[PDB]
Amino acid sequence: TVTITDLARENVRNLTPYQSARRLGGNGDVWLNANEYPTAVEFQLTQQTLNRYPECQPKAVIENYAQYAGVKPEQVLVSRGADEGIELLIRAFCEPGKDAILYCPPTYGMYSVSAETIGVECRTVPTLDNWQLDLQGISDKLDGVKVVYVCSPNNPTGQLINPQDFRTLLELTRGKAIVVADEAYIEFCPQASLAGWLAEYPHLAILRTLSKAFALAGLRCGFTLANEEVINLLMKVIAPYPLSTPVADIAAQALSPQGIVAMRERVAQIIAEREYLIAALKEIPCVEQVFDSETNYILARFKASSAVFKSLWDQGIILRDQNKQPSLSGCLRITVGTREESQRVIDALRAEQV
Amino acid sequence: TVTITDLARENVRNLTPYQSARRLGGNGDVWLNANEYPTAVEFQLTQQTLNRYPECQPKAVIENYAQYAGVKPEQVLVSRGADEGIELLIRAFCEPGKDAILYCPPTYGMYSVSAETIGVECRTVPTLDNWQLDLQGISDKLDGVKVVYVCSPNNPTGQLINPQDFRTLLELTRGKAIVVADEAYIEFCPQASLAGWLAEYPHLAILRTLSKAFALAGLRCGFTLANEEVINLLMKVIAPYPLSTPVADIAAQALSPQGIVAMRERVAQIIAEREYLIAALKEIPCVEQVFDSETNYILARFKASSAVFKSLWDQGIILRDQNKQPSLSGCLRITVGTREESQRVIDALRAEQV
Ligand SMILES: *Cc1c(COP(=O)(O)O)cnc(C)c1O
Ligand SMILES: *Cc1c(COP(=O)(O)O)cnc(C)c1O
Repeated sequence: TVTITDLARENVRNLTPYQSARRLGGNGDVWLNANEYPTAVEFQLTQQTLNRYPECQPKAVIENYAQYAGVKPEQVLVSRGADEGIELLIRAFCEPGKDAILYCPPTYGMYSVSAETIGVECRTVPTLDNWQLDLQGISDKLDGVKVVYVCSPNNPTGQLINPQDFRTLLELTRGKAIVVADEAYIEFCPQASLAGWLAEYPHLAILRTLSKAFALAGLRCGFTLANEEVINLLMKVIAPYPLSTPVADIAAQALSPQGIVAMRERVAQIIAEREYLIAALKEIPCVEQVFDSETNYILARFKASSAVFKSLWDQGIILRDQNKQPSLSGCLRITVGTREESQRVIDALRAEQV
Repeated sequence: TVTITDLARENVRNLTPYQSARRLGGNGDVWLNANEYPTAVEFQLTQQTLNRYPECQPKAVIENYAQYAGVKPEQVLVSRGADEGIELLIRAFCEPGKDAILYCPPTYGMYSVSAETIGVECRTVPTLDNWQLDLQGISDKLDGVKVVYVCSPNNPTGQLINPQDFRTLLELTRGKAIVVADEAYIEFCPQASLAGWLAEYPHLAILRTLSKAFALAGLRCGFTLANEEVINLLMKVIAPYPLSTPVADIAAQALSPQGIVAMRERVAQIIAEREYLIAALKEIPCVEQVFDSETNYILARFKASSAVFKSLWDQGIILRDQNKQPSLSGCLRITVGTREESQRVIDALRAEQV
């Protein structure tokens, strides 16, 4: 007798699906756990052509994004969020059971999830104490590695990776592996993007998204920026129609010049609010340390983090626990929402302090 | 010196991407090449929550579909079209380089495309002369096979697969492989669905879509119907957020009771129009034979098919060439559109006849 489960691939039977969920519908009122823009930006459909298939790579979207990012349109690929971008890279360059990817914890969990689901070895090299790259460590473990992911600014720690070190990492991987800079949060520190580096690195790829600064996580729309050769290789493994018409429709609107202007005003907003929360947190008794941030979230180390986490959780204030992340013992990640929401966190944290 | 291309997986470098495209914007006026409903059905967004991530499996969608299909909600999975459903199945049960899938040409090209892109052997067993299953042939080639795809009604031939043979196929794969019935066109012959067979076959999976009868190809929304055990296994390999909010929003509307009522009226419409075109075609001189259809498209064998195809193509009448499909030499697939469109085809075909 054979069960359906016995027919499933070994790795599929043993893996643990990504822990993104942690809901409590109608239970909590303050959501600061997913790094989402705190307020809804409305968009209405303009293309009533739903009976016809869309273009594999909607032209308006690709062009509007290329324009915004300062790259050529043939250097842009649009997918169902950065999540799909992460997948495509592995799908195109990593031979299952032979090649490996490499990332440096503590960082985003999707790199690992995709490789493990697909069947590609996950090589890890923890970042240093300040979360910068352990360059020497990476140099000793590139054998068999085809793709290297590096998040900058990094989630959940918040800091930018030393560009000087990216230079080094790019040199170590030249002719050996693709380096993928996850710039999910680059909108908050646009001047640190590596997008202008494409002309000197044929193996550099960049992940972008509309789920954060752009306040359109609901659209599940993201992009990959890379040289022609890389984009075309990725186009060979992508689904024929990855983007729905309604998403292409509104994404193109969100990327219009006026759209870009509003996105930037949302950024200035979050940055000013972030600096407020950062200043206040450091003064709260139960707060041991607040780490610098170039994003829309703050990592802080608390006294009895689990107790604090649970207390605020029961009060409708949902944060993201980082307690099990390597080196982040006692840390919680706080998303930057509105002034009201930041005040809720502050007032709740002040109620602890034992 | 190593090129980026040298870093790509071997199979990725050698594969040929699916041939779905064949556009000529503003050149042709009659589109009958993609099996799309001929007329746009409008839908407007109702959920302005785009700044927040959606549910991995939108509850309204899953439930409305389960209700429509007559199955339990825990037996339903929603994805970015049947295309993603096809992928998920392979991703969960086929070990790259070890297991294989099996399909029977001439049929849908995505099964092969996904397996080849992922790295899974494609086993083939052509259907008999009348396109029914070569049961004996399949029985001799199941070793190493984990997933079997069978399209019914079949694309591009149009006929339903003998249910009696599905019984046989399901018995041959019991405890060895998952049988996937692609019911992309079952809406046009709903009584032939295998959806009610779930209770007796733990390895049966069914592909469904909103791109055809439902006239919402633009939404890139599809489903997989299977027993709990199978759905849960597929849920372990699916992307965290496969459906965008706008798609979940409108798909749920399209699946409301009133939505179902309209879908069925679209079906009756296409069926009546199909029978018209079928009757007329058979009388046209350049038409050698018209094959029976239980879908929204007709396969017909022509005299000098390539010449006919090109002639109509230059007149703005776009059909789908099947000339390179195994056993379909001289056949073109005609999608059923409006009465006007059918008349255009008829009048154009009558202009040939040499
Ligand atoms: C949120 C986030 C993303 C975005 O993914 P999408 O699929 O585009 O929603 C990517 N990377 C990191 C590190 C993130 O935190
Ligand atoms: C059109 C079609 C589909 C539908 O795919 P979607 O991704 O849901 O648009 C599936 N199977 C066959 C055989 C088809 O012809």
